[PDB]
Amino acid sequence: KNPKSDKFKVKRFHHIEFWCGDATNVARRFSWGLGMRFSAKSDLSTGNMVHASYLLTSGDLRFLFTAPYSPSLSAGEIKPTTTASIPSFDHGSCRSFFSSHGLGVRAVAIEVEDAESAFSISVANGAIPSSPPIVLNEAVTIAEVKLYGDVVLRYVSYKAEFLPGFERVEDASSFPLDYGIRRLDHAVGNVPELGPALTYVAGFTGFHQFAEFESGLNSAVLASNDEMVLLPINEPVHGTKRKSQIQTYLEHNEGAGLQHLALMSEDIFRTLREMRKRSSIGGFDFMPSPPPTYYQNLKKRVGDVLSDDQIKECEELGILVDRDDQGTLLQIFTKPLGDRPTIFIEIIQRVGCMMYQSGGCGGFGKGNFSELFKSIEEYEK
Amino acid sequence: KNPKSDKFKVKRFHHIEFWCGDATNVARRFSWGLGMRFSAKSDLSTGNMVHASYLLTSGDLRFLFTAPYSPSLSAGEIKPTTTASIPSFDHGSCRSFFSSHGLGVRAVAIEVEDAESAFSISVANGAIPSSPPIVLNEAVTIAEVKLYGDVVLRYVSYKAEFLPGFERVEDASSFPLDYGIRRLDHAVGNVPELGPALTYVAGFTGFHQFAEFESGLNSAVLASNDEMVLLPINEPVHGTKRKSQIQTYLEHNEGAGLQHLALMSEDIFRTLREMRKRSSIGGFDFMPSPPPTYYQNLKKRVGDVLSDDQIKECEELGILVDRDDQGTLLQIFTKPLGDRPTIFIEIIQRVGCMMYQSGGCGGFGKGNFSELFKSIEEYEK
Ligand SMILES: O=C1CCCC(O)=C1C(=O)c1ccc2c(c1)N(Cc1ccc(C(F)(F)F)cc1)C(=O)CS2
Ligand SMILES: O=C1CCCC(O)=C1C(=O)c1ccc2c(c1)N(Cc1ccc(C(F)(F)F)cc1)C(=O)CS2
Ligand SMILES: [Co+2]
Ligand SMILES: [Co+2]
Repeated sequence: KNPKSDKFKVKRFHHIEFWCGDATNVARRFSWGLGMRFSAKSDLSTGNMVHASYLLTSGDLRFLFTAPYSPSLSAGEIKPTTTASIPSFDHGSCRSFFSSHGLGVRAVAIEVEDAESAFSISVANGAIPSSPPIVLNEAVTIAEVKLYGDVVLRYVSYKAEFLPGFERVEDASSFPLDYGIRRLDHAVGNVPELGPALTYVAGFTGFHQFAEFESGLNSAVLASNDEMVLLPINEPVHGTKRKSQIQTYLEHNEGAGLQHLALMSEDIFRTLREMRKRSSIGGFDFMPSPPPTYYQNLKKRVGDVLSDDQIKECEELGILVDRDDQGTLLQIFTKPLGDRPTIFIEIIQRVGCMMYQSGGCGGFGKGNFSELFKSIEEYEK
Repeated sequence: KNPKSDKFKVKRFHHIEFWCGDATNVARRFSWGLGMRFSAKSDLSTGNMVHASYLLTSGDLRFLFTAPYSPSLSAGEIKPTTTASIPSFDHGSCRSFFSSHGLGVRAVAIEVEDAESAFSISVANGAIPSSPPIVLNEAVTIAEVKLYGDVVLRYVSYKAEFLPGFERVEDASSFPLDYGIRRLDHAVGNVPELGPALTYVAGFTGFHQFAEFESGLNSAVLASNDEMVLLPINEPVHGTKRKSQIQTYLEHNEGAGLQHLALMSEDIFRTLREMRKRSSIGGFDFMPSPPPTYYQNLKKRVGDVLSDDQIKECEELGILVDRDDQGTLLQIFTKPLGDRPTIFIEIIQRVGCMMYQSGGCGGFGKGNFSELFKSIEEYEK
């Protein structure tokens, strides 16, 4: 059931912004590890005396990396005279965020029809304001409300190239890397209490709960009208045999925040081949692969969707598979992206639900909790 | 002239430590960009609840990258019960350093015969103490005095594997990258006033001034007894036509600090081939190359040291060449390593002064100031 209750018109995920101590090194690491090209910049070379911001793209996926300069460079500015290209940026907020949480997502940005309206309607319906609507070069409007922890939900709307004040990156510095990643599928938050977090976010967005089908979590998913914006939220379950890794997240992150970004690939086999080639030469590492019993058990579960060779290809790459009532999911998870056991990345490709593919086809992999345990005990043998 | 006036026995450069906001991403970027292997770690997985520290090595060159965890992880510890492997580390100092300066060098570490003696003699001769001598596992002693700005000169001495509490990195995570870099040749600081900085450092070390042979700087070089530890220092020259980039450094860095690290290569052609292949895929960028007139003029200057093809190879890679009375220098410079126009890297190889090669053979390239200007005006033509 989908009541289509959005309180304002939402389009798609637009970008994800990381707050960094040094944007250059994080962006260069992520570019090589994920196959994303350098697409836009706003920094000293474009007249921005406030923050360094670098944009990576792969298909429609947009990762923004931002770090503050010395405040002394902009000490004479006021907001009316700012050289910052992102008017919501604040040196103190950024330093406090990074000192508190380490490297992580500050903003989950969605494109909307009218960011000013989205902001006003959100706040009228309980959203905590974070940055008011600001019109950039009479062309783009940006606004921000609190999502959870120190993560903001950012609204961007365009009258008609990322943001005014950003410059497209010279061809020489823009190597055309591409490992097949094409868009953000979903963005997941960890909170201490799922109930109040859901009530808050669904309260100000009108997002509805997305249909689903001992491991230390309870989760639910909020979705926009066409279910293309997907915001799962997890809470820890206490007193379990193994300590909840949602709780470990909350401790190491100093509270609620973004747990993982799931990136859709148009060819998850190619994406994982390319990412795994680079794991130990600057890229990303992956979680340990499931035992062979897991891939033996895939025959019974998805033998009508994947051939033997395609299943063997999943085994070679450590890819997980899940299925719900409408579709099939291929997924795999990275180790944490930085020093802390907090944020990680999921790579996903979905099979089925063709009408374009409908959002969330195959679910989010909750069936793999039981299938992994069963596989581990069976391989124990 | 070399008076050999060291006040304590100094051996070689031992390591350089960067203070980071996220050590993982900087280390992975540097590893790929410079061809350095992951060699040791001290972090949550080794029982360190205080800081994440990752060691990269190439030959004898050792780069350490360190970032603080949440203080809450170690809030019950005191110094007698610390789980930090580097006892001089302090969360507040590290966060303050990185917020003030951005990514940069905190420690220039030299191996000495007796770090406790080196510390005591240094302080008795004017050194400002930063961290007292601490004996680690009855095997290594570490001590720190202020060098310039917030950079410390770190003394390490071994009774007899980086530091106790560090673990060697698993083979799978340790890809054997190598682009030919073999050791730290020299480490250069920028200060507002060269005179007082030289008097201070030479005062507490006994290091002597190293023999040399409009551009915005005055510089001098301090050297140990065998001139293998080399510490140049620059000050800005004001009122020049082009603003001194020493002064730009001081402004963007919020004061004095480490300007560049010069890394000796055993094959600078191979090093530059490998680094330039990776510039736009996560590695380091290089300064713009000199005009062809510069390489035409190399015939007269070093035609007795390099063949035509070797000179042409220099031109293909943008390598600079200088010569003093004893030897010849090949050098090239990266663009800044991070967001701020502050720290950069030099790659160097020296030709001559064979007895082993004596330290500083060929100088530091000061002749390239005039040779570059002349080349630029001649190519203007
Ligand atoms: O989990 C949820 C809730 C719903 C919205 C969401 O998108 C997801 C996932 O993406 C997801 C689903 C199933 C699995 C999985 C991730 N993971 C990674 C992993 C390890 C550990 C823990 C934790 F310790 F926190 F419980 C959670 C996740 C696997 O390794 C195979 S099972
Ligand atoms: O400079 C010094 C002093 C002595 C100890 C030292 O090791 C060095 C060098 O390594 C060195 C020497 C000559 C050159 C050079 C670097 N560089 C980079 C560069 C650009 C700009 C400015 C500045 F703007 F600050 F003046 C300084 C340096 C070149 O590009 C070719 S000339
Ligand atoms: Co997921
Ligand atoms: Co130099």
